[PDB]
Amino acid sequence: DIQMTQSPSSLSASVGDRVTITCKASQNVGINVAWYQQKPGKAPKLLISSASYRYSGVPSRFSGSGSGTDFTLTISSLQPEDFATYFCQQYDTYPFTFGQGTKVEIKRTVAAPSVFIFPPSDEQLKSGTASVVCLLNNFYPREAKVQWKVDNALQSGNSQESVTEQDSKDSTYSLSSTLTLSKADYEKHKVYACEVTHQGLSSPVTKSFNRGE
Amino acid sequence: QVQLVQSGAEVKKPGESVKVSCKASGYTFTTYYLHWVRQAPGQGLEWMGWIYPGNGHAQYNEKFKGRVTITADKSTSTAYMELSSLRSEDTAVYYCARSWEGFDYWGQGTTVTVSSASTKGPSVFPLAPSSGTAALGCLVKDYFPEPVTVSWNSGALTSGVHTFPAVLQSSGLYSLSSVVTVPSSSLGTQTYICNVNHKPSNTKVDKKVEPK
Ligand SMILES: [Zn+2]
Ligand SMILES: [Zn+2]
Repeated sequence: DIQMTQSPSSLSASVGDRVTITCKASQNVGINVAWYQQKPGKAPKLLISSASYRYSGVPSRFSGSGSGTDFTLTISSLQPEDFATYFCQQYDTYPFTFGQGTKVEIKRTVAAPSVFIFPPSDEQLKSGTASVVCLLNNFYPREAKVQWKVDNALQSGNSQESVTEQDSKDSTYSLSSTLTLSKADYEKHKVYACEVTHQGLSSPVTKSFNRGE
Repeated sequence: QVQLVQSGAEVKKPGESVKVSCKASGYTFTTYYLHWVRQAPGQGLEWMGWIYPGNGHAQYNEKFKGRVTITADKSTSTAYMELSSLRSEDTAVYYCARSWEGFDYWGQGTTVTVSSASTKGPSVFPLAPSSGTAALGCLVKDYFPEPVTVSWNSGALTSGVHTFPAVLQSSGLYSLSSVVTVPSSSLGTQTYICNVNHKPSNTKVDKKVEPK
């Protein structure tokens, strides 16, 4: 099918900034392109169609341009309500296809995370599993490296991260990284550590515990 | 006022079918195409097909290999999408959307989960504050299907609360943590209880989280 590739995949901006998002179609689609805005939990909202025509009511700060394969959405002066994910779509030929989205997030000053570690509860251990939770609280920017070490050995493949949406009040992120092990594997080791690298930290921060202490 | 209202969340086993409705109002149903589009991570937004309710003509994305049937009842201004031979990869939010030039009005979405997993309520484990800010939480582990709701102190505590999105485990069950930061000084005097509801399993859990 016709692949629609947006650039960049995300960008950080401030209120008042001019924002440009590009969309490249893998084959010519004329001017049969639409742009949408989507906010978490909600359906996409139509902004532009026929490449350059604003949909009913859409403010004039939004503009679309292009034909053929190269399309551009410009937001001339970003407003608070404009932080969202934006998608292009072609409807020139079948199947209709959408871009992967470009998230426009809120720029703010760098904020280092506070880091907390939680050993498995005795309650959980009673049930035969062991989850170790590392929490990164209220940091910015989003990019953060969180590595698990067990007895000082770097882990792969046995942890999962989850992140919040940018905070309504301070525009930061928070993040959990959870190491999940069988009780049997958990009890074979002593030292559990999560190491956090972030632009706001002059060197990586480690939080650790000794099993059972 | 143009309004598209879809039916509620569905949970299916592989091989089953699902049928989602889209009740249209506020415009002449027979004069606009009505499409179905789904959204999931890793494939993103994917167009499925349309119906033109004026004559019942429908066209489908060939990638679904005939698994999609879209129908419309012009007497009730309602459209339906039935997807058969479901697989786990069909897990997504499904939308109906009206077209003019682009998709101008959308339904609210319908979550469809396809899994071999069986309904299971969560285990709720404390994330005890240890040792001027303390973090504590609850690990809400091994439930199916989504969603759960989590509150703190029956909704009295909202500041500093982060309830993370669930992650699907290799087991086919979901897990998440909900955390809150509070003053360390408050740990000796203020009680912290997470309230967890999982309607599909008729679960209501309250877990007191205390220092150790
Ligand atoms: Zn070891
Ligand atoms: Zn926080």
